[PDB]
Amino acid sequence: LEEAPWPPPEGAFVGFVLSRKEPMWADLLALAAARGGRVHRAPEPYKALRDLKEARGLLAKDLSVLALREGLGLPPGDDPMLLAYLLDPSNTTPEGVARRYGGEWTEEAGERAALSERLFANLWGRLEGEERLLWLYREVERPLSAVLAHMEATGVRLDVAYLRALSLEVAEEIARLEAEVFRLAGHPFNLNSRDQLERVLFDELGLPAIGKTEKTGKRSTSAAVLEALREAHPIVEKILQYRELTKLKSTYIDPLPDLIHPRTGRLHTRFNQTATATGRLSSSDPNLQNIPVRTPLGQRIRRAFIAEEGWLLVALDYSQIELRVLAHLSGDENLIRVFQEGRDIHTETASWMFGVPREAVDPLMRRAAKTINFGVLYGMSAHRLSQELAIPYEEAQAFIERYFQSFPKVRAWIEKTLEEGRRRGYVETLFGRRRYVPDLEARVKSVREAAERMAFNMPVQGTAADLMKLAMVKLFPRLEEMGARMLLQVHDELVLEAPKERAEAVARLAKEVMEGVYPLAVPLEVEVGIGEDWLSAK
DNA sequence: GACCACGGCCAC
DNA sequence: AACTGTGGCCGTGGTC
Ligand SMILES: Nc1ncnc2c1ncn2[C@H]1C[C@H](O)[C@@H](COP(=O)(O)OP(=O)(O)OP(=O)(O)O)O1
Ligand SMILES: [Mg+2]
Ligand SMILES: [Mn+2]
Repeated sequence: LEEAPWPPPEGAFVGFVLSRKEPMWADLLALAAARGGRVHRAPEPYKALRDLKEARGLLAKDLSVLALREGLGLPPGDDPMLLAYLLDPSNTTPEGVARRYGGEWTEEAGERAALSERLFANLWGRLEGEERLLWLYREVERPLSAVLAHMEATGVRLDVAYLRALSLEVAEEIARLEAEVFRLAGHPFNLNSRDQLERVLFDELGLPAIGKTEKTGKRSTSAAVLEALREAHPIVEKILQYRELTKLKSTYIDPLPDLIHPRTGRLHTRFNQTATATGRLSSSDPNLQNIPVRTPLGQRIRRAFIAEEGWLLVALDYSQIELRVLAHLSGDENLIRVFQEGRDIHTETASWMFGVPREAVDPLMRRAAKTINFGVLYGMSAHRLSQELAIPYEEAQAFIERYFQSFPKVRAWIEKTLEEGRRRGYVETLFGRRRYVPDLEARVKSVREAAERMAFNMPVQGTAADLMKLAMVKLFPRLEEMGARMLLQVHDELVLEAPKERAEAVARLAKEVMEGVYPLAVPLEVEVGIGEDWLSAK
């Protein structure tokens, strides 16, 4: 293009280069803008941010987050990544999008600015006539990008000293287990190396191998294999406890305290908006969507996520969300009635599994019932179900048989979804979000049936993800007017931060917004809690 | 140092 | 192990 002087006219597309992927930690190396067949390159990128009224272009949110870090309100606008993502959610990176729609993603701000301009023109053209995708763009994704930027720049408070203390405690317990594993094995080795562990269990000891690994065909040492050997030899039990502790220490307890930001004093994740095949968000650097919650030690870790002094955390989580979505998408009269009566299938399955009254279902039990209910739903095999529940094969077929005959319209919707996917090549959510699934007519059975399971899962998971995104878009401005903050999204859950004297009002309002976001044929029910820490608030 | 594949495992 | 699905991060082992 023709090189013009900074600043650019209003409505220009931005290009920028960061020292590293994380916007809260990145040095803004370069900044440029393109419009009207010209390119503007900024002499000093930080100063030049003040001139922009809007971040418009590829990865707009990332630049908006960095502007918020500097005390500038530079909201993100159009982003060709979002247009490409709605056209085909396999469009996840600028490298691919550029190569697919008319450019090349380089490492220079000016070229990235001119690329953003061209890619928006072409992609906006590809979307002419796709009115449902355009609705999702204007009413969900583009406004959501602004919400995410604020969430990323706000961060979450963490009890650092608490986790440091915990690390030393967990370390001592790890050494006790390690020392005994070595004693039973008769010698020491790297207990973290699954290759070395394989030899010990299956060659040195006489333990039988139950399964092989996918890519390399080694004898597996996964938890499911060890649980099957848990009493065939004691050492296994110690290995399972070792694995749990080292997993939590190396993934959460030790890395997280070192990631507190110096200006904010808080922990900052990234909410990736074009990263999944179903329309879900993802979280990275660090992932705050997989913080432990299941085991007693996991809960000690979750307690480290706390509220600023004078504030409280508010946590909202949809009830049995993808089951309610299934009722609406399938139109099953039997299943609709289950939620109109305020029933809970996870609690029911839990009582069934454990042979105890519903009043005796602890959280750990209901947690296991969810894997069953969603495993069966999305196609688990009878044999595996028998092994997961330690019951004969015949009883497992019957559970799967009962499960689906209770709701006949479900398998009819599954088959309808698959037929539509084979005709058009894609499946879609309630709002029209698409996932292309071409393997539905593959001649290899395993490849075909895998595609099938991915195919009819996406409309359910994706619709639930659509609803949450829409709720976040509606809820955010209401929270600003109350002086509250939106902190995290965990697929079907939101964590907020609110002043203590407005905490109760915020919880009531957020609950209502999330439940009436988009009424379905079944009521959406939301559980909400308030506490000084993330665990207390659920 | 920077990559990567792999097996494994945390959450939804 | 795997006819549940969606993610991201770990250490190991390897290459460059
Ligand atoms: N094991 C799994 N397999 C497949 N999908 C899953 C699995 N676990 C969770 N999901 C999906 C379906 C859930 O509706 C959705 C949100 O998870 P989650 O909130 O834990 O469960 P839930 O909303 O069904 O129950 P709850 O009433 O406890 O909130 O994620
Ligand atoms: Mg949840
Ligand atoms: Mn839920």
